[PDB]
Amino acid sequence: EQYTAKYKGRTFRNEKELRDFIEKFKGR
Repeated sequence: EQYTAKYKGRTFRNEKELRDFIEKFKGR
C-alpha cells in the first residue's frame, strides 16, 4: 500500500502516474 496522494478525486499509488498527472494538469 504505497502513498494515497489525491489530486482531482484520484488517489495516486505510483510515481509514474503522479509525475505525469501534475505535469499535465498543471492548471491553466
